[PDB]
Amino acid sequence: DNPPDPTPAKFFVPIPSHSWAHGTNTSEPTNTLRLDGGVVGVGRSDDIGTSDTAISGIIGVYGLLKPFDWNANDTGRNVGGHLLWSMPVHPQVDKDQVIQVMTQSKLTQYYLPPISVVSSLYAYTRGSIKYKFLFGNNPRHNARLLVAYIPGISSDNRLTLERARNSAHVVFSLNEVSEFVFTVPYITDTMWWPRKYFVAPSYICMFILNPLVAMESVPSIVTIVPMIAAGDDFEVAVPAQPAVGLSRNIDVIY
Amino acid sequence: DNPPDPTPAKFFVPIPSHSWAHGTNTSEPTNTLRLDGGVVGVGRSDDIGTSDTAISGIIGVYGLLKPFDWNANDTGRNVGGHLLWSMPVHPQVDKDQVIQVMTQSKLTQYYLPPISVVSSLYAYTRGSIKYKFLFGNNPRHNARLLVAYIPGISSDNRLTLERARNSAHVVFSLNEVSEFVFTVPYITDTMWWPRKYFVAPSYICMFILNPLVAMESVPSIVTIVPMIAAGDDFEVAVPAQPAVGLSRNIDVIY
Amino acid sequence: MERTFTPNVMQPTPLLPTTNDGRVTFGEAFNDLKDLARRYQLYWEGTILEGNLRAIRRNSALVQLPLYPHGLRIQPDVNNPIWNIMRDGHIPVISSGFRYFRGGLRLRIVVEGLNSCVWVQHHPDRPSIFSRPIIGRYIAAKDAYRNHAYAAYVQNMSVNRTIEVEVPFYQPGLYGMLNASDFTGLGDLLIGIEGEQPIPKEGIEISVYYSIADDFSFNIFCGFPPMVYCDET
Amino acid sequence: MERTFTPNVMQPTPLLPTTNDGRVTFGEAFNDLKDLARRYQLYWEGTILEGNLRAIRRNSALVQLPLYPHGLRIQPDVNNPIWNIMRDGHIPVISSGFRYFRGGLRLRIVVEGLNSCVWVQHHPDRPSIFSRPIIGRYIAAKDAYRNHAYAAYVQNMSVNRTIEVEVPFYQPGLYGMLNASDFTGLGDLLIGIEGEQPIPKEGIEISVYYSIADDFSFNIFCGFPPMVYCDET
Repeated sequence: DNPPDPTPAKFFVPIPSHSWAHGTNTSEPTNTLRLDGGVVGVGRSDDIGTSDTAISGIIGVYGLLKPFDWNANDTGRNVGGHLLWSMPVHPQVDKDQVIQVMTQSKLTQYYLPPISVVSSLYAYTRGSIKYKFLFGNNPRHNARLLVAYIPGISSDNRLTLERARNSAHVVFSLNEVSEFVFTVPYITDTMWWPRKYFVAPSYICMFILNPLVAMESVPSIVTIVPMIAAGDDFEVAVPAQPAVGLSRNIDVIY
Repeated sequence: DNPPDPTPAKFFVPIPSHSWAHGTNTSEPTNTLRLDGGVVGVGRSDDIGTSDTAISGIIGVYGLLKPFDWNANDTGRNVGGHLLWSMPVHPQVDKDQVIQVMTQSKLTQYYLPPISVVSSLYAYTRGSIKYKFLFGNNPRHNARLLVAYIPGISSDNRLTLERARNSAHVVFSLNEVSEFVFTVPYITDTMWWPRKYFVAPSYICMFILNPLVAMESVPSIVTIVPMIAAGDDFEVAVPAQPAVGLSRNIDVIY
Repeated sequence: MERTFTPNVMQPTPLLPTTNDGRVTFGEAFNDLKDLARRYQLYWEGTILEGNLRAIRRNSALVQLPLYPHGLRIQPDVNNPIWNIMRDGHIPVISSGFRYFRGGLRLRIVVEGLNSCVWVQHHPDRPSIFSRPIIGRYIAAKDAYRNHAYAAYVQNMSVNRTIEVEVPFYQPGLYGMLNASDFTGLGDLLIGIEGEQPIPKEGIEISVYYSIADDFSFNIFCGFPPMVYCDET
Repeated sequence: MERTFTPNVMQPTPLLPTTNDGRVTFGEAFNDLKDLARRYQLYWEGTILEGNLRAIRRNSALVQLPLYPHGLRIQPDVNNPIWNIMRDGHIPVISSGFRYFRGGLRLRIVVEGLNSCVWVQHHPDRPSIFSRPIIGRYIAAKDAYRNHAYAAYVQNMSVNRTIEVEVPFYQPGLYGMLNASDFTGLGDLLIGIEGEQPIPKEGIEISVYYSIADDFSFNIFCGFPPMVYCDET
């Protein structure tokens, strides 16, 4: 028998390939180069963990920012109210508080914390940030600092201690304490804040409250190392053109 | 094993794309630009209502038509039978009873009521219309009006009060009443009436029955504002070339 | 409520019997503007010549087109008499009555002339400076070539001439603004060639058509603006 | 653990309420870099002329391209301004943070010009000497023509212009090394013509795009290297 099959011919719309954008939650028709044919993957065990790429784990790690000094013997800058350090608060840290390595005619290489690389891969981002400050000192130094978080400010023009005490802030006393974390709030009229490399949504600043003391037996300089990691609620939004490239080849054609 | 698959090859008819006309009650194969792949939509809550586009709700809102005056001190036009105002009845209001803003060498901008914009988007339409008349007066004015609806008439040539009282009409007395709605019937040999921008199926007209009175203490002019909205049974039919464009750019090349 | 308020109704007759919004006499129900707004209409139609493109003009943009659910601003020149005698479409007219939206558009980009691998790409947040598209050499330094990791699509004009894509709604805010004046809108849509096929000595004729997605919604009904009758042209 | 250690936390406010990684406001959850790394990006883009090919140039290689899940080494010349102003993609940047991997890549080879039967072939162990591809006459004696019994694929550029293949992970070792310096990687990928179609007097324009397979995984997270901002170009 060779019965005829008269069933009508369906329409169909030719296209050269599958989705270029889709990365998840789908199948991908493809021509695999295997001896086998079928859904096949490379073997694993405990010798080889699972993939470590879950964002919250990468961005939980602190990266380091430019360190800076108190000079306790400095009579000028060591006073009530003098502001030591400050910067706009957003995941991509500001280009001037990162450690840079500059080359002649090449690109400048920035050391960005892991939150700042991840946040360059996405278009919007939101949630709290952790700033862990790390003081080089010994039991004999002492001071107090007021670290305030000012929502809706770009730069320090109108910023003094007497004003900064009107926002969310934390008073910390470095009396035999070498590290503290300041989890800054996230206060913004919008739900996702766009990337920066714009303005940052807020600002952070650090004022001497009680000046630094020390003696003739102890070093007079206290170095501070600021470090930044994402909080527990921090989230990224829409994949975009990465703001940063690799430094493997830093040659550039203007 | 690599068994052969000899099953006959089906026919299929190539076409460049899917349906250009279909808007409802179907799926649309498409290449979405998402990281995700799947049937996905943007989130909502109560902060963001549902879509408000259901036609009966848009066309329920009154739009305003050209206002006009009684002059109660006018001895000529304020008499028994003089007809104040009239126009053919259809959803697109007649171009001469709309508020216009004319420009030299540009297009004329009409203010159309919401029923008149919706009815320009469709080819046929049917059902009752509401005319809400709104009188500027105070408790001291008084009159009576006869508002008649003449089926199957184009213009007022043969129209007088003594004839208009032979059709559906409403007698209204503005004695401390400032608004009334006249839901005109829909009487037509056909089920859907085509758009106009043709003739209109019917006609409406308004005669002084008892002339307007007023005193030396009260303004002698009474302004009337006609307004039009679709009734409860009103319906539109077949999407067509919109009779109206936007005025965002009114430049025109003759 | 003052918009629908009807005081002292005098109704001479009964109301008219219903056809279920046309479903009695035709087969379908036209009860909603959101369904009319999902029939495709023209969006922007242009031509692109060699020499008003880039200097090097390998994989580059040809157009960066701003995605607005109302239309682009129209100018009715003599080249495409559509925009002249037809005015806007049904979508810009429906859209002018609502204030906000939330949802995506569907596009159909028909780029031919050229017949090589062409590409499309959505920049969900690089908005929104102007009401015209920008052709070729005039698109700015960083919108010139393709970017990495923006949602993009590629097609050989040899296999098929029509790219149909659906643009998502990616914004920080609650709404997008219909009837914007000039991050409010859907961002930019970049269309471009993939590596310097020689261009025919007249034209690459691109035309974009658009519609509303399924999850799209018009949101706060205020008035309509003043209109202009098309039959007066 | 010293990397995530948080001593003496002083927190002024509560934590912010979650959107489930964007699934509340958009429709999808961007919780993972492995999903971003499966959106295709450009890998190598070149041109090939007659006369920098073989002498006899029937079924021969045109490119032997080394498969690296980080990128090839980039050089930002004026021909393709992509590599100049966009720097690397999202995949070389994600990859620079991890030490090892285990799994395959997906490719999309778009070879046109030429419009004849073209072929691709994977040499799972012939690695890994260099960070550039090798064009035409410069590929070595035994990588010149097709080989027997290596996994290969063939396509008429008349039927379709895009070859999309998935390269398996065949190695003796445990891991492959991301960020290699220069049997560590995925071996070589050879692309070649199938029998001497005459070549257009300018160019065969090949471009390879790549992604991560499904079973692919980044494995030991150490730091990121120092970066360079793209907006400074």
